[PDB]
Amino acid sequence: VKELLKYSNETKKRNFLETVELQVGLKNYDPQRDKRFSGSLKLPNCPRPNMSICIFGDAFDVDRAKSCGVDAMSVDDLKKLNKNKKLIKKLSKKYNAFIASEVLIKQVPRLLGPQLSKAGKFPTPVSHNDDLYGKVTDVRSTIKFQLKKVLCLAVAVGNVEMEEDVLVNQILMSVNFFVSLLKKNWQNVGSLVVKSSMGPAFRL
Amino acid sequence: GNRKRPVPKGATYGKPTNQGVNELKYQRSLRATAEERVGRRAANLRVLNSYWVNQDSTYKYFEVILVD
Amino acid sequence: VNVPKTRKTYCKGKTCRKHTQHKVTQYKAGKASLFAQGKRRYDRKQSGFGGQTKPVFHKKAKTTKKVVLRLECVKCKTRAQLTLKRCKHFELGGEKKQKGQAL
RNA sequence: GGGCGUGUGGCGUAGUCGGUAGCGCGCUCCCUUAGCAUGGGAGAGGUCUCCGGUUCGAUUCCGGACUCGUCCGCCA
RNA sequence: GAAGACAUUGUCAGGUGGGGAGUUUGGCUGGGGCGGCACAUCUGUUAAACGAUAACGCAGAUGUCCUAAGGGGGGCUCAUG
RNA sequence: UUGACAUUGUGAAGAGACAUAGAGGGUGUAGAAUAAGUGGGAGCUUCGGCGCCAGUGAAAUACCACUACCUUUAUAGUUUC
Ligand SMILES: [Mg+2]
Ligand SMILES: [Mg+2]
Ligand SMILES: [Mg+2]
Ligand SMILES: [Mg+2]
Ligand SMILES: [Mg+2]
Ligand SMILES: [Mg+2]
Ligand SMILES: [Mg+2]
Ligand SMILES: [Mg+2]
Ligand SMILES: [Mg+2]
Ligand SMILES: [Zn+2]
Repeated sequence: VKELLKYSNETKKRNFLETVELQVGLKNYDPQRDKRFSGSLKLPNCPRPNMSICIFGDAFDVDRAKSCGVDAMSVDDLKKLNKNKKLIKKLSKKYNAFIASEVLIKQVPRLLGPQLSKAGKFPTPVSHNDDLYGKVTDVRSTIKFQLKKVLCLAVAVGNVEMEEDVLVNQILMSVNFFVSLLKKNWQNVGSLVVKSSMGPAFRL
Repeated sequence: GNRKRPVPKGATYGKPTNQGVNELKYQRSLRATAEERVGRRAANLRVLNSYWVNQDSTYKYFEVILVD
Repeated sequence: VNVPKTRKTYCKGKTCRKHTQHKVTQYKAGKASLFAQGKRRYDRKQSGFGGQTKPVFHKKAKTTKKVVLRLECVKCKTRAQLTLKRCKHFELGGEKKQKGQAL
């Protein structure tokens, strides 16, 4: 266990100089080689909300489009001929549906900057259309990783204390045990400092 | 140290299993050599026992008890 | 020769006992260990004076080695071995032959 | 068997992830000179040994194969 | 006087070491050597219409190649004029 | 012949290496800057300076939460000359 409640018990309530949204990343090292097989992975399970300003561009245009608009936040259709070239920049997660299987015409010219191409890491053609909306909108790193490491995700909003971080942590930091080898250290998450922009610095 | 095989120029005249010259070990102890030399010095006496007293890189030192 | 990376063949794994899918790799021998009894005995025989105490092969005549396929059952992870005939060139990547095309 | 390197025009080679890549001899063709030689230019000449991956993009970085060269190693 | 915890000496370890030691340095074969392989094999013939059958007899071949050039099915018919 | 250990005791400096804290920096492309990463989004801020939706650049540019690499340097710990 990294911490039961120690050193992060109340150091998010008494520091209120900014009541605005407080998102703090969690960055740590585990060095690896040049290969691209077992790095940025691990979509976790997490109950804290996000209240982000992202966009979910689901492509499904049957009359449950408003059901998709209340369970999600964007409805798109397959008139992809001059729709987007340089628009999609602000995103934390995306989602699609049954009709996005043969969209290779619009896949190559614009799904290259952020590299959200429909590879094996980006499985948007999802049939279960009611479960990955209110709980998976929370931030989680499912991307392509660099030459060394990509490990950064927000564990809690500054308005949310550790009453859920006592339980999301030990179901969360068991990160890469399921696919990666043990070249990594055993629970290599160590020294961390909680500071979105205004937190103090604490050390193990 | 060891017992260098006392052959001229290291030549043994036989099979390779017996070609060794340098790393050969005397089957008796340095203490036994010490007692033998002391007994030869005093052949009128009888060697009872001996014990180690000191050593350096070149020499080991023993004291030999003898009885008349 | 060209051999595919997958093969559906018999699996005697006491829960399959039938044709299942197998992943095919090439067998590599593996590092000769110390503390194997033959190695321990050989080192004991070699130590000391007397030179080389076992034969050392010189009159090599083969130009090939037999290729052994190691087959992993996809269900029970049971491993099988099968040897092929002598070949100078071996490949597991399947680039299938095409018939009515240009040279 | 392990470790360390090499492969580029007809030839000999240099090379930054922004290069079908700069050079020097071969060929042509101009220029210079009254003219010949010498000199100066330009034009053709390389699927960068081969195949995949990485990268926004590789001669270049990584993985595999072929050939060559050092050092070490050796019980069927 | 010099020299000094270095030399030296001891024990292991790597290099060098025909100065020295021990040993080895195929067979068939119209002598042996050189050549060849008739040394493990395959087709036809020698071979005398069962089988067997020699020569450094004759004409050749083998140490590979193929995820199809293996297996099953269907359709079709080739060289040549 | 070379190394290690022993013979083998007593003192000084100097130079590294590793950890430990700090320090700034970086090519072509162009947006708004010699652009080496990273997740989030507009604000904390002396300025409305820097960025937001604005363009474009492989990449967004306040902000580091970690420093991807350095030695150009400073102190005390271990170790090697
Ligand atoms: Mg002696
Ligand atoms: Mg003798
Ligand atoms: Mg022994
Ligand atoms: Mg020995
Ligand atoms: Mg001799
Ligand atoms: Mg003979
Ligand atoms: Mg017959
Ligand atoms: Mg056939
Ligand atoms: Mg038929
Ligand atoms: Zn099985």
